[PDB]
Amino acid sequence: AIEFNIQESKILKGVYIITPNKFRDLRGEIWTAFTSKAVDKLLPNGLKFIHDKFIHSKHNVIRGIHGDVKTYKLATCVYGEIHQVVVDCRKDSPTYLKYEKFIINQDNQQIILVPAGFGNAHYVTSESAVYYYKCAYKGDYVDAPDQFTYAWNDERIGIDWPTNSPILSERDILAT
Amino acid sequence: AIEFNIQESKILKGVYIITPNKFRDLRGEIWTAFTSKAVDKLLPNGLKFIHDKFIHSKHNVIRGIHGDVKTYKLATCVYGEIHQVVVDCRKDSPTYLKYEKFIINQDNQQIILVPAGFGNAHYVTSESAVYYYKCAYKGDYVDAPDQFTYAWNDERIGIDWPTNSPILSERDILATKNKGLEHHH
Ligand SMILES: Nc1nc2c(ncn2[C@@H]2O[C@H](COP(=O)(O)OP(=O)(O)O)[C@@H](O)[C@H]2O)c(=O)[nH]1
Ligand SMILES: Nc1nc2c(ncn2[C@@H]2O[C@H](COP(=O)(O)OP(=O)(O)O)[C@@H](O)[C@H]2O)c(=O)[nH]1
Ligand SMILES: [K+]
Ligand SMILES: [K+]
Ligand code: NA
Ligand code: NA
Repeated sequence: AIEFNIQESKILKGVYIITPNKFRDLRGEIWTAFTSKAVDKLLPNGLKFIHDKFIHSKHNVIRGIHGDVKTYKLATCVYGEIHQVVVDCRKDSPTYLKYEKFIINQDNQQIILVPAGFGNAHYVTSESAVYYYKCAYKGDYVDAPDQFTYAWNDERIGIDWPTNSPILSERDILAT
Repeated sequence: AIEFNIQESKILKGVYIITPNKFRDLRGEIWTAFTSKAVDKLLPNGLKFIHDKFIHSKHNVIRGIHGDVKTYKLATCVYGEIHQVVVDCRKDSPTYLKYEKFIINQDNQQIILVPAGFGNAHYVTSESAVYYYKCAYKGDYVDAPDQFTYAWNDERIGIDWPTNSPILSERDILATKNKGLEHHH
């Protein structure tokens, strides 16, 4: 009765769209975001998710676009609603700076596998949102200084965002 | 840097209280709940966390007291506020039916390692709460039918809950009428 629907992106090869089922009742809802048996097989040989992170952001925050050459991510929204965006940031890739966007909320609980070399970003449409992502990497976590950054509104990517004036960090402004 | 403070409980042998650091700014906060390196080492050799669950509950929900002899859990609240309760349900333990309570919210981001053979429960004080817990087990996941349930209001445990009138499932109500039969499989 714990189930996953696992579909590969039609737009970006190697991006996976994972949808869990849920048990809903008078108290709320219960669901499984991840099992090693269901999801780690999607990663390359020798790699498993080993790191769980939470981001709680206020309305009209954008975070991104962030990535590095080794870190795989599995991302969703576990409270509120986001626009989740994946960008192919591999400079050798024929689909370099193509993107895909997912509107994620409790009724659309897509979970996105973001490969290494892809950029990751989200926008908060709700009053606030809690972003959940898992990381898979060998050796050390790649912190912000060693990551690449693209501007949320880079004209090459041309993302359709629901904001014309987001709340950003200095990193994400420097990128613009 | 990503940091953890890890303390064993002073009350219940085997329970760990894990506290992350957070980066806070104008946008909100970022934090790490788990790394294999930091936390999987607290489990038995050969066992790792391999399952992630979310429970979103409305105000005044209780869930519990649920447990099984194989499954280790790592639990916190990632939105809202709960009263998280661990019960030692190991019948051999000197602290059998003793409990520890943690009020968990964004300013008190404790993450509780609940060992196999313990009972797990929580109550939602906020308008709603999102409960996050990881599971570590060999073999198949232990679903509701193969778990034990202790009554939320069992007077041998004597949990100080903030209400006498929580919202409960049929499973958690039925436990209040089967005290003494928690182990029946
Ligand atoms: N789809 C799905 N169903 C689940 C999951 N976890 C539990 N259930 C089902 O949800 C119901 C309640 O399970 P239980 O563990 O009693 O929930 P609790 O009372 O919140 O601990 C049972 O029917 C379970 O089979 C899950 O992760 N996914
Ligand atoms: N304590 C802690 N700091 C973090 C974590 N992740 C990122 N940071 C720090 O938070 C700040 C912003 O990081 P960045 O990756 O730009 O955050 P983003 O803008 O949300 O992607 C940087 O100083 C990071 O070192 C974490 O999990 N825990
Ligand atoms: K793998
Ligand atoms: K271990
Ligand atoms: Na694989
Ligand atoms: Na160990």
